[PDB]
Amino acid sequence: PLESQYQVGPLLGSGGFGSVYSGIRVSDNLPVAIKHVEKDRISDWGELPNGTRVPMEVVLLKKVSSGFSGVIRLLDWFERPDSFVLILERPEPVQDLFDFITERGALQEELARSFFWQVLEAVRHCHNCGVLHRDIKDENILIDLNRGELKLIDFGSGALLKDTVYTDFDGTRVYSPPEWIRYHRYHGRSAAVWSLGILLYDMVCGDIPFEHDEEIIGGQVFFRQRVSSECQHLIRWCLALRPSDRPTFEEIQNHPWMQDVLLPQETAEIHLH
Repeated sequence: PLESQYQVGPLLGSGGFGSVYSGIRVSDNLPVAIKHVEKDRISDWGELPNGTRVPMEVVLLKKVSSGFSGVIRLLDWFERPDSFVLILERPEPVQDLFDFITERGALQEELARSFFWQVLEAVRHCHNCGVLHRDIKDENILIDLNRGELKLIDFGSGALLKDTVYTDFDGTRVYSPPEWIRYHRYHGRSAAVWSLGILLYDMVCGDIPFEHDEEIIGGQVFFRQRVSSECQHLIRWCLALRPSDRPTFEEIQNHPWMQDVLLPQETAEIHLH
């Protein structure tokens, strides 16, 4: 049973993803997050090997939750008459990246490099597991403030990774690529790389580069803050208007700006403790 096994705490927030509560596992006081989403509000459904009808986010989470990684792992889930409840890892202490950037402003490039690098490894993990997240953004990244580790959250807009075109998208628009805006068509990896460019800009400028569709499809990148030539170059590359002109994950991680990354722990010691 759900609530004999978990002590529920405060509401952490709610929105399109459902409602998320702090909690602890009673059997060992493991910190968890407990996410409730109503069945009515569930768009995408998939199924587990044993043919149980589950939300797609459960399928995608099971696929990425094997092994250690930069993704918040699904520990358990329950079906209720009108909702599903998901039990997820909870770092403590934790702050999401949107909160973190809002609070502290544009990140020093050393910190942005460590963060961006960890996001790339987490996204590579997802893709290795056949999962495309489709809503990579500051709000979907938790910072473990003591370990200096980033963890991806919210696969509620995700899909199985494929090599053919995607013609659906219910992620965040301002992180969405120009080919989606104007054609309602994108391919998974190149659309991911676009969102990563948006994310890198956000980190080093303290805000996203584009608000309106017109700016997205123009894709002219203006820098409001002092940003290094190498960083500007990588950002402009990720935000190439033609998807085929964007770097692969390998090309990103081999970019001059991405060399000499800090380890998570030393990232925390220097920037977070």
